[PDB]
Amino acid sequence: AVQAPCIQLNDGNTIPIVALGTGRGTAKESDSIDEVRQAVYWAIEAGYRHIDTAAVYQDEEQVGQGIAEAIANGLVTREELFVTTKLWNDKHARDQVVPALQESLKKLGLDYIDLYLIHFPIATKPDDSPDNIDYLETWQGMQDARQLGLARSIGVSNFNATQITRLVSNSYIRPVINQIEVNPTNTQEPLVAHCQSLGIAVMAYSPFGFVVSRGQTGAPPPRSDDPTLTALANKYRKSVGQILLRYLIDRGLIPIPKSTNKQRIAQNIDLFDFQLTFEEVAAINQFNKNHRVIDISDWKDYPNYPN
Ligand SMILES: NC(=O)c1ccc[n+]([C@@H]2O[C@H](COP(=O)([O-])OP(=O)(O)OC[C@H]3O[C@@H](n4cnc5c(N)ncnc54)[C@H](OP(=O)(O)O)[C@@H]3O)[C@@H](O)[C@H]2O)c1
Repeated sequence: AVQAPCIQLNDGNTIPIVALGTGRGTAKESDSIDEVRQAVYWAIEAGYRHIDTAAVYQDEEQVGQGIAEAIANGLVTREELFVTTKLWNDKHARDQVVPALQESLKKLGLDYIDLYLIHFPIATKPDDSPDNIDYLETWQGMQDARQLGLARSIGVSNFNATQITRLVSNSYIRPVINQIEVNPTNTQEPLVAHCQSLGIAVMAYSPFGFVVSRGQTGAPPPRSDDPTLTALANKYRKSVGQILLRYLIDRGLIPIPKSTNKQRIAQNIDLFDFQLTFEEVAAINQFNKNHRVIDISDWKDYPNYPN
């Protein structure tokens, strides 16, 4: 239906600039994990060519099922898809990185991943107890996975500006991407600017912020009926969700909208027949509260906590 354009990464690889999210943080009680397989299929059918997943989501198998069905039914070939997955926090020793990737690949039914990310800069033991492995060591394992051909590109997630600078100064290849939370109430303007200045593209997770339900009360504005958002939706004949995603696109970001609904999946990639003005982007930036949807504060005292 709609194929998203690409950003060309610092290693030459091209990445589609909308990714389907497959994290399960928003999944309701009535939502079984097979809906991820169906969502992946529907997304590809609707023109998506980029899927974001992670070992820790425990749904790589479903993602792989959806990919396999899309390929078998002739929607796409493997080389037309861009699959992103992530190394979990208990696999940070250098020698664990390649085997962890091979495990992800087996679950996904793939021979290579397009993008492998360090999920967080924190290292833990398998029981979530803190460890102190330097993410520079983990990055050497990432460099190895790339040299072996198992990952076409390598990047990071949840790295702050100091960590990005240290990683860049102390490695031979810098990340292609930093995947971080970006939405109207957590706009991360300085970190985005820092990454972009270094040629590191940004993937924006939890792109809908608190405009969608997070199973909490006391969420910060804007609501879905916020007058600024609904005026924008009306102006461009788009939904509020599309406005929120286009905002991220106009900041040069790769949003990762999660949906398991056929219609919303299709809406969430239909972002390329309009654009926001600089004043509109500035207005949305004014909602910033540095209030994260993804709260990892139980890890605040861990080595390399990024927030
Ligand atoms: N540490 C990390 O690197 C990290 C952290 C968080 C997330 N992520 C990634 O980023 C993805 C997105 O973040 P997220 O899972 O927090 O969710 P999100 O994409 O911010 O929000 C998803 C929610 O919005 C709803 N929705 C989707 N499209 C909509 C639309 N057009 N209009 C109204 N509602 C809409 C969804 O419902 P329906 O499903 O019913 O449509 C769901 O409840 C994750 O799935 C994951 O891939 C990565």
